[PDB]
Amino acid sequence: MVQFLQANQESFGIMALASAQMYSSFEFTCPCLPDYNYAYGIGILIVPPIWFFLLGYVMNNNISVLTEEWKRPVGKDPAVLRYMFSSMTQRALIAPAVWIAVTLMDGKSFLCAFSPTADLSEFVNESYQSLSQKELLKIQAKIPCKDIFEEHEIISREAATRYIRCLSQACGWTFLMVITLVAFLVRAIRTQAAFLKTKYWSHYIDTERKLFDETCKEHAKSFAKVCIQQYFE
Amino acid sequence: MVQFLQANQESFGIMALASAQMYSSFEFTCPCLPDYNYAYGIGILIVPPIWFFLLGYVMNNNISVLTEEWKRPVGKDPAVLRYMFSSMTQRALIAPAVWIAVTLMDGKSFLCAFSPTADLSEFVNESYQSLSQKELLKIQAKIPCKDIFEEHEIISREAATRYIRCLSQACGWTFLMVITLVAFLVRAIRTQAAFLKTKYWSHYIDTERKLFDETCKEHAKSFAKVCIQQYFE
Amino acid sequence: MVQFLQANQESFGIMALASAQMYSSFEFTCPCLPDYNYAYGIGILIVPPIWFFLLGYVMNNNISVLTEEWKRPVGKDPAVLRYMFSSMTQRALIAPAVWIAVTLMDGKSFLCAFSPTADLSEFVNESYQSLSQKELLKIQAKIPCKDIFEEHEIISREAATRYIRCLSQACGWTFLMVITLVAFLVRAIRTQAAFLKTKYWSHYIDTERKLFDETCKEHAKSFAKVCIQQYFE
Amino acid sequence: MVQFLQANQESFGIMALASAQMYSSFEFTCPCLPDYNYAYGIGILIVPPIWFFLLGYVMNNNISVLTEEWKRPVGKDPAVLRYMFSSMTQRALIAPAVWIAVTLMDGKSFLCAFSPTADLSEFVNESYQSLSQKELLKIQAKIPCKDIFEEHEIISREAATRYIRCLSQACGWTFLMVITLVAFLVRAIRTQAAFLKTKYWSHYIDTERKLFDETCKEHAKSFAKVCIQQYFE
Amino acid sequence: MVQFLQANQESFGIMALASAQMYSSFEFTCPCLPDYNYAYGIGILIVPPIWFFLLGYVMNNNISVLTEEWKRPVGKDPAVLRYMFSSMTQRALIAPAVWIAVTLMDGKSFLCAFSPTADLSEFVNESYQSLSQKELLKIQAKIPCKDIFEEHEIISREAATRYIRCLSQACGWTFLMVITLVAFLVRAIRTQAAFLKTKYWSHYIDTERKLFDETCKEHAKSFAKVCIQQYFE
Amino acid sequence: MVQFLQANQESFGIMALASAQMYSSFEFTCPCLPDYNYAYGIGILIVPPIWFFLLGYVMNNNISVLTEEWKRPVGKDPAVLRYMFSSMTQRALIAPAVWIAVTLMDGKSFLCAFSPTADLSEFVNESYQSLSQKELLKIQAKIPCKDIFEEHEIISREAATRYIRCLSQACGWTFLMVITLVAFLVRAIRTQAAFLKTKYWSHYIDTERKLFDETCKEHAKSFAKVCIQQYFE
Amino acid sequence: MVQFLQANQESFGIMALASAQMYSSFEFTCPCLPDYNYAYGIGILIVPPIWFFLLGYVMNNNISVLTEEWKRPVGKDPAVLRYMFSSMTQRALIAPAVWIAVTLMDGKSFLCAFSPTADLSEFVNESYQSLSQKELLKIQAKIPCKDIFEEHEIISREAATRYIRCLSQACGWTFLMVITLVAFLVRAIRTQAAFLKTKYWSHYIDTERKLFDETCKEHAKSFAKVCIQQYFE
Ligand SMILES: *[C@@H]1O[C@H](CO)[C@@H](O)[C@H](O)[C@H]1NC(C)=O
Ligand SMILES: *[C@@H]1O[C@H](CO)[C@@H](O)[C@H](O)[C@H]1NC(C)=O
Ligand SMILES: *[C@@H]1O[C@H](CO)[C@@H](O)[C@H](O)[C@H]1NC(C)=O
Ligand SMILES: *[C@@H]1O[C@H](CO)[C@@H](O)[C@H](O)[C@H]1NC(C)=O
Ligand SMILES: *[C@@H]1O[C@H](CO)[C@@H](O)[C@H](O)[C@H]1NC(C)=O
Ligand SMILES: *[C@@H]1O[C@H](CO)[C@@H](O)[C@H](O)[C@H]1NC(C)=O
Ligand SMILES: *[C@@H]1O[C@H](CO)[C@@H](O)[C@H](O)[C@H]1NC(C)=O
Repeated sequence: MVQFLQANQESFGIMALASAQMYSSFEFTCPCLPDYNYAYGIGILIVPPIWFFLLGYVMNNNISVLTEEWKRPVGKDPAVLRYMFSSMTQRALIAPAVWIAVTLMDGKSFLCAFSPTADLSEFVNESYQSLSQKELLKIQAKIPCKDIFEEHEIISREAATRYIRCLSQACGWTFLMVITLVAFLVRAIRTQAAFLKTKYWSHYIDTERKLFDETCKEHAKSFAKVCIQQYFE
Repeated sequence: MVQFLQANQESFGIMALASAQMYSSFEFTCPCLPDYNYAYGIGILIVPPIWFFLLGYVMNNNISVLTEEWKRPVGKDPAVLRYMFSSMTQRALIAPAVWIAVTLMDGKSFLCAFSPTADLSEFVNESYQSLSQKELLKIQAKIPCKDIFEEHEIISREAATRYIRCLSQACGWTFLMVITLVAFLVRAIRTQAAFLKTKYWSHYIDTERKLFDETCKEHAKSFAKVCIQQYFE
Repeated sequence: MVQFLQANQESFGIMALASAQMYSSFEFTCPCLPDYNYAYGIGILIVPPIWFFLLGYVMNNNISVLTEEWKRPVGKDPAVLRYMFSSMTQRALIAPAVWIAVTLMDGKSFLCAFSPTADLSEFVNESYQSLSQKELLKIQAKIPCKDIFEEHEIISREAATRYIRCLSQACGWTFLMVITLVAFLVRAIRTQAAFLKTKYWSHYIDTERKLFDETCKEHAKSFAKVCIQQYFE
Repeated sequence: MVQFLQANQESFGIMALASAQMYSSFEFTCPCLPDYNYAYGIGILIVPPIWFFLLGYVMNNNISVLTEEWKRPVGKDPAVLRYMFSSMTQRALIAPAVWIAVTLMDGKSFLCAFSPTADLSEFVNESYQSLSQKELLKIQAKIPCKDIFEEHEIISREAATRYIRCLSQACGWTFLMVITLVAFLVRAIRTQAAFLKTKYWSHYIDTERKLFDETCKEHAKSFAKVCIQQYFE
Repeated sequence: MVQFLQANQESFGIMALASAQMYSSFEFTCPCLPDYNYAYGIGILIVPPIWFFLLGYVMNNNISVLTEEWKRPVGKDPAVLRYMFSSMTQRALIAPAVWIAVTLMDGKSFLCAFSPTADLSEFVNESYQSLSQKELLKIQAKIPCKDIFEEHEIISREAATRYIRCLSQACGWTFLMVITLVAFLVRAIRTQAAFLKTKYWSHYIDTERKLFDETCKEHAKSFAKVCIQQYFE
Repeated sequence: MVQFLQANQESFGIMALASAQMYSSFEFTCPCLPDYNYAYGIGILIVPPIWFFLLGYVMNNNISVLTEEWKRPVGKDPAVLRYMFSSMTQRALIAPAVWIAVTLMDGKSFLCAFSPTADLSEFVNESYQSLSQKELLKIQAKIPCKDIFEEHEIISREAATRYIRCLSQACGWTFLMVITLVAFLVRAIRTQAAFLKTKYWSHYIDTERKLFDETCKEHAKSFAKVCIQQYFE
Repeated sequence: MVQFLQANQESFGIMALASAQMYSSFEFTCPCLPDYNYAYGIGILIVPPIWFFLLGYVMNNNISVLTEEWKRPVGKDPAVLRYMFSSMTQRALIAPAVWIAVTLMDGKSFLCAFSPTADLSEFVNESYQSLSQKELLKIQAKIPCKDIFEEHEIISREAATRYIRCLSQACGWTFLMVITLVAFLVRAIRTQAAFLKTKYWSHYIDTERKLFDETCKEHAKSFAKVCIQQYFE
């Protein structure tokens, strides 16, 4: 909370804090069922970033012109469309990456998902060191559920929890490193004139809108003054 | 809380935070009665978005002109009325969608509603695996009520709670995805001149109001100066 | 708390947050007596909105002119008085409505009031299913008092509490819907020239006050400069 | 706390929040002694508003001129003194009223004061329904002291607490209503030229101070420039 | 905390909130020893206000000129020195008064100090109603120490605590009233020309500093422009 | 939290608060396994600063020109590249240093890492003063895990925790001192003309961008005005 | 926390709040070992102020010129170097003093340090009034460690804690008084022309930097306009 606010202050690239806060304000609840744990985990991992990607796409006020150009046979930039589309895509990819990083550093989804299948043989008590893995499926399935796990005589819930959480944090750090390296290479490589042409078209849109609102003002002023004569009368 | 404030800061499309905060500051209380659970759940789900829709309609300062035009036989735009009405409607639909999304991601209403009817056969203890569903109605009815559920010997309250809550979260995510796709398609499709005409009428209203207040100022200045002569005397 | 602050930020129609915060910062205490519960409940429900109505009336800086006009036989607007008075009244009605809505959504007053009389026959234990209603008066009277209700062997306090609270929330939602519909109809119906005339009189008041303060400034400047001569001496 | 800050934001008539916050940040401690309870209660009720009244008097920057005029036999306004003095008094009365309202709505002082004398015959256990009122004095005296009241076998502390607190809240609401009605009548009745004369004298003071500081500036500039010649040397 | 921030907002006379916050953020620890309780109490009461007085003296940026004038045999105001010195002193006295008021309203220091000596004969159990006062010294000495007082069989710690705390609050209120009355009389009595002369000297200092910085600017501009010629080269 | 916000306010050199807050908002979880404790500790110590270094590199908007110059055989500054590259590097080194300092002052990583190997012979109970170090490996491995350490009969967890934490704090203070001394020497030694040349190139970039956007504006204005003629038609 | 923020608001001399907040956000951990307690205490007392002193030295943007002048045989002020160096030193001394004051008023370091050596003969139980001081070393060593001190049958931890904490607070108050007196004397004594000369050199630096950036702007504008011709082409 305090951190997201601080990030916002620094900013004062905004959907990042939106995703972070939405994750922190989300009631994560592992169903703790052997048939659905994997589904729920991978779902929390995969669906929200997809939705964030779409949301980033729609909130961009120039998708309309992209569709317009992709529609015509030959429209009134042979390639700036590529450039502006790729810039929009790059802008959009921030929130899903942030969501994945956050949900991995906090090993909740990983714990929910890989709890039933993973091998925890050093954690299972030595007494029940020999029993059908189908029962261990049901048992380990309840591991991320504090109020439900009632087999302290068999498995230490806390040890396994810390184990899988460390695994998740390691994966999250590797993911962050890979993303940072890719971003570094991209900025170190990248296409010049298209940027100037899009700057031109942007300034064109701005001056068109401002001229239009000004001429609307001045042309409505005449009508206003004509009709306000009776208003005094 | 911290999240809503952050969203407001980002904004600095406002009723969204209003709806979110109103939900968070709402004492949700499932009656935990077999005759009314469904009613209360679906009510909390359906009524508040309807009220929010109406509220969005009334708070818009141009509904009056819409009624005026819909009233006359032929008024002084043959179709911009369609356009401005649809834009108002689109502006209004935000808050109900936000309310539904929030109340689904937090599986409270879903839990209250579908608790008595849904089949929880893996959760009911094996001892009472055979008993009239009418008794299970009363029993499962109390599931969302922590302080009231006194049948731990029959059903695990926590397991069923997590189950139905995961179901609710899944439904909420699907709803969010569908809404986002629909919004994407709408922005990718959509009617051009009507926008310019409404821009014209807006500028007309603005210049009319400003000219009126200025002429009121200048015409009252004469009276003020005439009457202030005795004020010095 | 966080919500009221957010509402204030959105605003930046102010007494609404005042009423909400005053309710949240109010020590509601049901006397839990069969003779006074009804009185206290309906009082908390009815008196504060009346006081808020009066407060809204007095804080409006143009009530004086309303009294002045209502006093004279024929004063220097034959009907704008109706208009400005009704606008003041409409401005004033916000806070009482907000108070009623808030105190109904939180079923405290309803619980305190209708606890002794209402019939709770499914909640009373089956053992004491037959006993004089006068004793049940005293017993149910203590229901909203956690620290005082000492008859768990007779009535479940929590079940009845949730029941009556759901009733209160339903009533509050119906009230909100009715108020919203009425507001929608009012804005959809409503008297034109009176608005312009009141705008004129307002601008007149403004220019009169500004001209008066300016002439006071300039006429006191002479005296100031005359007397400051000795100040240097 | 959150409420006082919100009130301050609305304001952005300031001593009101000062009094409210000072009450909230005050360690109220009922001595729980039959000889002093009444004294302490009425003291907390009466002394702080008197001090607030005095504080409002002194903080007003024009009390000096009031004393100056009340001192002379005939000073250089035959009656604006009445007007400005009454306006200062009205400004001052806010904080004491706020303090009384707050301390009554929270029935602490009332409870401390009227605990030993008031008749609580329905609350005293039936076993000790007959015993000298002098002992009940000592006993009921300890009622507002949670950690000290050790006679649960005789009197329910919570029931009596709620009772007297409801009484206090009722008295506070009546007080608020009376004050609001009086304010409404005052604004509906009230003396015109004195206001303009005080506006004149205020503008006179302002222009005198500004002319004085400006002439000080310009007359010191000469000296500054004369002495800065050696400063370069 | 919330109150100090509100006071700061109102202000936006600053050391007052500094003293208040420093008191609230101070680990008050009564040594609970018969030989040192009095010392510690009176010390916390007396030393911090003295230090605050000194701090107010030093932070004032015109003490230097006061020393300069008090040093010379006859300096370049025969009495404004009295005036500015007294105004500085008055400005300085705020923080010590605030500290004393705060530390008295919260009867901690009073409790620590007057615990061993004061007579608590109604609080001491009747069994030990006769024992050497030297033992009662040690016992009552531990009264302000919750974790240390182990004589519940002899003295009620809470009753005596409330007693002495009420005494402290009474003393604090009397102190506040006396200070307010003195301030009222001072403002109602008070020396005119000295104020204008100090206003003159202040404006002189301001214009001297501004002229000096401006002439430094302009005279360094020449050097800057002369040396920047090679900078381009 | 409160501290990071205060630092941000002081700033209003920003990644420092980012790193601090990210550490505070990080679920540190020592796997408490003899095979992985060292790995996890040193990883939390080493990886995040590396990632922060990379992040500082990429976020700098002039890495592109550095790559461009390092790419060409001879580009259009023979050495300012060294200067700007070193300044970027210096700017980048802040966040890793801050992270290391923070994670050392809070002896979590140190405790997790050096728990299994370090010799705690004064802390191990005297009964088990003679047992294979391989068992002590497993035992001491669980020391940073409160919920897991179940050998209070062998080792005091708290004593060893405080011991290793003091060691970590000492190391952190030495690190801070060394870094501060190095920074002092660097600022006391350091290359002059390169700074002016980079200032020149920066101003060049600024004026180029501003001239380009202005000429885009003016050249699009013609098109806008040409096409807005039909817009009125 | 709230206090530091308030201080920052008052300020809006900044490292003071930095030091205060850093102390409050520091995990103080007394090793509770007879061999190291003294070391840790005096270290926390002495090292951080030294580091703060160095930090204040380096953060000052004019240390470079001080080194430059101290380096040359005879540089281009025969004594303003003394003046600016002393002013920098005075600016730097704030944070260490603040740190010492804070860490003394909260008697943590004092308690950790002087616990093993100090004589607590009135606190040690009378049974063990005769035993080798070497054992009391180990015992009293654990006094500042709540979770570790297991000799309630020998020494009251709380009494000794309060004792040593009062000692620390007394020392802190004396330190504050001495520092305030020294500051008062310094301001009352203090070297005039050097201040004006440093003001001159500061204004010189400012105008040089501004002239340089302006000439860079204007000289790069020509190149920008020359190269933007092809940009339109
Ligand atoms: C293993 O199980 C036995 C009994 O089955 C129990 O006594 C023992 O404490 C268990 N050990 C662990 C580590 O769970
Ligand atoms: C099922 O019921 C039996 C007795 O009816 C009880 O002993 C057992 O613990 C119950 N099991 C569960 C899972 O509720
Ligand atoms: C009803 O009362 C009987 C005894 O009077 C008690 O044993 C039983 O638990 C009670 N049931 C409820 C639901 O209160
Ligand atoms: C009244 O006193 C009797 C014994 O004196 C006790 O058993 C009973 O519970 C008391 N009742 C109340 C309501 O205090
Ligand atoms: C007084 O002391 C006796 C025994 O010495 C004890 O039983 C009694 O409760 C005490 N009373 C009080 C009020 O402390
Ligand atoms: C050491 O172990 C013995 C038994 O093995 C136990 O009684 C004693 O309390 C232990 N001492 C410590 C300091 O752990
Ligand atoms: C002193 O020690 C004895 C036994 O050694 C114990 O009974 C007594 O309570 C102790 N007193 C204190 C004040 O620790």
